[PDB]
Amino acid sequence: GRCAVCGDNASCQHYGVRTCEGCKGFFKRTVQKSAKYICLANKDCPVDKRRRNRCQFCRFQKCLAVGMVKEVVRTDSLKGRRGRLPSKP
DNA sequence: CCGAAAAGGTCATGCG
DNA sequence: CGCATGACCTTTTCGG
Ligand SMILES: [Zn+2]
Ligand SMILES: [Zn+2]
Repeated sequence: GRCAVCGDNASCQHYGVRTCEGCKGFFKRTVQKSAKYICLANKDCPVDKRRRNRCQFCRFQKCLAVGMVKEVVRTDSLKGRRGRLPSKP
């Protein structure tokens, strides 16, 4: 695979990291809802394409480990805003 | 021009 | 049934 989080297939960048649509949305919803997870085990559950949903905390933990930027998740004035932002005058 | 990039929108799906 | 997941879509811009 190519997803730096679960290992699934990935075609491009998401919140700074090569991720799959799965991890893509997970990171998003989490950051929007500001969800707070808790690990039942010992914060080191297996995060791969097959067991990525067994534990949330751990999946988000890795999302950050590989550097997904929480700041890139549009909010406020940018909430609901799609596509690429403008960079040129 | 045009399509690669990538952020949010959409439900069908399914397990709980 | 109720909510979470994720395959696929539409939206914006800009780089080749
Ligand atoms: Zn993944
Ligand atoms: Zn865990």
